Amino acid sequence: AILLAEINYQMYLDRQIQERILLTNSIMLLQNLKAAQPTADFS
Amino acid sequence: TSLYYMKHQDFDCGRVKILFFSFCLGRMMGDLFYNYVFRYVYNFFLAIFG
Repeated sequence: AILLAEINYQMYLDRQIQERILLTNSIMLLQNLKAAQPTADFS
Repeated sequence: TSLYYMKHQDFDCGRVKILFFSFCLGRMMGDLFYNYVFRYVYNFFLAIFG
């Protein structure tokens, strides 16, 4: 029983790290998309 | 003196693209050097000469 509680807690930590990964990737993608803003120039 | 007036040409420009930015430097180089530099000097000389 205690071991299963341990497993649950550590899985919670793993998912927190995964959410951190998600934030990092999303910020990077937004930076790229800002670098790739559409241009209104009609030449 | 109008018989030697230099006309304002419209140069077709090659649209270069620096990886997201579209602009044609041919028109810039043409309308700068020929139009706003050389044509300036020639028209200045002719305008004085009149």
